[PDB]
Amino acid sequence: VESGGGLIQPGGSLRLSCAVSGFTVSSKYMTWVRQAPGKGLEWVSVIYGGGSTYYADSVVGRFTISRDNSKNTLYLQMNSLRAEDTAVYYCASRLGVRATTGDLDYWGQGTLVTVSSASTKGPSVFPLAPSSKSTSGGTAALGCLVKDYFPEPVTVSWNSGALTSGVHTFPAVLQSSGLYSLSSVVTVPSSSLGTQTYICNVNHKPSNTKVDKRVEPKSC
Amino acid sequence: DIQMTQSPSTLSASVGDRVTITCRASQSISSWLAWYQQKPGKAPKLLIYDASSLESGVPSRFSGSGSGTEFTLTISSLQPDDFATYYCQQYNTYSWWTFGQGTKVDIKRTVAAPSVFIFPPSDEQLKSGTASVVCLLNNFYPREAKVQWKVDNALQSGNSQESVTEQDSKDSTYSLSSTLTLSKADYEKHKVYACEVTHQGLSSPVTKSFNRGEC
Repeated sequence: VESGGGLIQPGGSLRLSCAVSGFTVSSKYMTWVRQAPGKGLEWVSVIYGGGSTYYADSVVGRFTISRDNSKNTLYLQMNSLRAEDTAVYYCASRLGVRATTGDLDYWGQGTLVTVSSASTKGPSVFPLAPSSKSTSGGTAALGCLVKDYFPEPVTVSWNSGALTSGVHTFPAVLQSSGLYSLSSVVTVPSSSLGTQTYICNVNHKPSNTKVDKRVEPKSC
Repeated sequence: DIQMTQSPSTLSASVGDRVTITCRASQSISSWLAWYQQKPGKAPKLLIYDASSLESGVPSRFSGSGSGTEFTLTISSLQPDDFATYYCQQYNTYSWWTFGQGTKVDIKRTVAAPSVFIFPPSDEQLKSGTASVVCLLNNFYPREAKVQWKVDNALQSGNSQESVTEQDSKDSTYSLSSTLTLSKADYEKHKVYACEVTHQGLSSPVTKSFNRGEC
């Protein structure tokens, strides 16, 4: 599995490694392909069996691909990293020997790189209160906004796990601030809003944050 | 660079369907094109290369055709294992390979407009110096949905982010939350906060809004 990834501040450097067992790295072309969370595949760089190297515009001048045949390992030196380089990075190659130049039938497991200046920070847990604005056919929506935390992950439950159906805890988003945010919502019968309380439980182990937030209904 | 444009963005399908995805190149590339399959959290897998050659061990229900700029990937009878995202890739040039934006093949159901709800910031958050507004789109199909934020009629560009759930294993819908984030100070300077939603199940775009002071 690729390694050398992980967390790094903007302007910083990382060095990915892709150690391979099943074939020699130097008899083949090898490539790096990255994928931002929620996004598609972006080809990053290639090293051909003959030693030539090529780079996508977006990384040229910052990244260097290389291999050490002694250790049977491919590398990607990543310098001057920016937030937009946040992605899962895969090494890839082709094991079938054929006259073709560019298809990829071997892919590593992938390794996450996150580019953020953020330090560890516990979330603020804000209520998303039900009201007329969030009721429809006798069902009301409510939730919790779990904002500005770092790093991942957080866990969210409702009523300490007694309430699971109707719950949608959305994937977190890395904000332009370098902090994460997510929401968790649940739809319940509006007739229940006055007669029963809804609490979201947010745990963020890195910061030792454990918050229970009551989500009171609005009377408008 | 060569831009690869796939369509559709999501292909609705059922087990047994004959499914065809298209991929268009912005420059001619002969047959130098490959198709990949990818499931969430997993690495891609090669299906077809040189437009029409099967990677060995890939089921023969997968086929591809085209050469030049228009290419198709066909699954002749979709299997449960085939619900996934599919990417095309060109390697016409040694110097720069590019992928399409992907086509998600998901579980077909009837069209469902979202229920759209909007949540003003909590008074709680307002004391921290920031104000976030959330727009929830609940239980919609197909996946394509557009959220636009306006503050006193001004289009907001750069202070919002979106998150979507996986297809619901039970009702087969998606849900989406968008968060608009402003300073406390400018939040208290404006009045109307509006989430405009565009979705095929709506006859026209829907706007959910509130005035800051009211509830």
